[PDB]
Amino acid sequence: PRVEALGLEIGASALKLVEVSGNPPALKALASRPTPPGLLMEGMVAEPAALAQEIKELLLEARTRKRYVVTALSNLAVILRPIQVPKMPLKEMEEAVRWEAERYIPFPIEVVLDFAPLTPLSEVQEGEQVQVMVAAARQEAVAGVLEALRGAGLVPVVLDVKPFAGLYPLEARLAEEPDRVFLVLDIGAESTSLVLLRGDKPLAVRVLTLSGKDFTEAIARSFNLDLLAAEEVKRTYGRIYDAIRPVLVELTQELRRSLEFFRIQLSPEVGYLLGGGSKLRGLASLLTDTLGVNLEPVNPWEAVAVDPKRFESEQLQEIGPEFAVALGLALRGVEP
Amino acid sequence: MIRLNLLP
Ligand SMILES: Nc1ncnc2c1ncn2[C@@H]1O[C@H](COP(=O)(O)OP(=O)(O)OP(=O)(O)O)[C@@H](O)[C@H]1O
Ligand SMILES: [Mg+2]
Repeated sequence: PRVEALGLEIGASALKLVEVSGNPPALKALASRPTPPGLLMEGMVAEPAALAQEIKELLLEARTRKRYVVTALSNLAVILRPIQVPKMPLKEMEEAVRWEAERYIPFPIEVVLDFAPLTPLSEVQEGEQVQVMVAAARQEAVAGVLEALRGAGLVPVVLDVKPFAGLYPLEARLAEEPDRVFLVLDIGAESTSLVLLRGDKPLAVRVLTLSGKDFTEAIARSFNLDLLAAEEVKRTYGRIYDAIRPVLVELTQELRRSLEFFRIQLSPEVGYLLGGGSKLRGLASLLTDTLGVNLEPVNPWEAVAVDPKRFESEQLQEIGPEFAVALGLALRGVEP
Repeated sequence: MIRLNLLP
């Protein structure tokens, strides 16, 4: 049956939940809890029952009766890459994808796999070549998450991938400019993704290892601080500068590199920033200057009706970079 | 826009 499902992001820094509902969709509830250490390791859920208890807190905090959910795998658990295949009937395409994907997957095809055509299949004939985006994950990564959700009393309807789910609240705005080339960066705590689009159609995705944790770890090193305290220092201050400079330089290089490899193999007018790592003070200006792309924060909540009597627009805005993904997952939960 | 699902 046709359920309105919740959006949940099992983030490495924060576990975040969003409830949306109604026919034009409206925000109903949201909640965030810091992720306890040891629960996630390198994209896997190492402590699923402990995650289940954390996710229960979220459902209590949001005060929701909903028990269906869309969530997402960590970017470190999924391989995302495009693959050229001839158009065939759907069951036949699956086998072709699985066959082609086999070469790019550093473990036994034990894998869960999905794909989606980068261009509409109806616009080409049988046998012509189409680019599909393939996603692949270890069955174990998927199993850790489903076991977590089961302990929490939740039923998953979709297991999505963050670089695209983060885009759902921007999609109507990206469709306004169907021919414009846009970049969207999600700087997380565990990874940074980049997605390059034309209008609302992805052209490429790249995931970098470098992220908010790296900035915390450099502050930590530079001042023998604990992670939480280095983290708090990162938030309030943003000399800090001297400790985080090599991270800034390295992130800037890695992002110039990715863009140069996009331009070689396939280039951004404007861009958007999401993810809490994008709020480091001044980062947006730095990245604008250094990548030659006007990069802006953006408010994901505009995708949804927000009741001024229940939420402060000012507060929503502040947490919009961290919540873009959970909001996209909640939008998916109420599709179509 | 791309909508994947890696649910088994
Ligand atoms: N005001 C701020 N200034 C600098 N850094 C910040 C700020 N706010 C949050 N961060 C960093 O943003 C990160 C958390 O953002 P977010 O919730 O988007 O990550 P996440 O979804 O848990 O991570 P992931 O998607 O990688 O699993 C943390 O690394 C935090 O230190
Ligand atoms: Mg995130």
